[PDB]
Amino acid sequence: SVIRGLAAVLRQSDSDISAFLVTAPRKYKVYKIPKRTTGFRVIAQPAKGLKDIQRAFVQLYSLPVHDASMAYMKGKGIRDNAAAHAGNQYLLKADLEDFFNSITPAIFWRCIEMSSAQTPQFEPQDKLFIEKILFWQPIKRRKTKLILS
DNA sequence: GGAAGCGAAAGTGTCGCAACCCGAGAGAGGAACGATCTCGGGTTGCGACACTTTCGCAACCCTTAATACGTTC
Repeated sequence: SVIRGLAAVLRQSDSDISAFLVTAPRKYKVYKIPKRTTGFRVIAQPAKGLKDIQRAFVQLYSLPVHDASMAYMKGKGIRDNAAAHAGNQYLLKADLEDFFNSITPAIFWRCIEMSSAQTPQFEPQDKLFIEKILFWQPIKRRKTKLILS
């Protein structure tokens, strides 16, 4: 079903989408970006074909997002984030470790199952394709380690 | 995650030393042998340290990226 939706959006055949997705988790280019002081960050960008599929997926399936989430939100950003705290005198900042690379298929599906707001329901057959759309395989030899990039 | 080379941390084995034991031997006193002291070889326990093993730092960026200027993750 996910395949049919994507094929319709991308004006491609179900077969060519399915075929592409087989090794989609390996279709990433890895490069380095300089940090502002010393050193580098390592970035993995999906190939163009995969990016198109990923964008289509996000368009087709609306997932809930809390109002306190300020990043990657349409019509919001760093100004709104800062403004929320500008009237208060005391401040605390905390950070999550390896945030993106900590999110695995297991976490994702758990969140879908747990979700208090309404989530899209996926057929079990589609779950494998969704994992291939959304998660990167950093280690060629280890097919079992899939993480967000 | 983890190349290749490297050294920290921790456990095990080796080995040289010191203390001790033992029998051999030259021979003090004056005839009756063998008092006392030292040589030389061996055994044992100890502990400092050499050897051995394991872990873990982080190269590389996978065929697969885009390029108007900034900011944030």
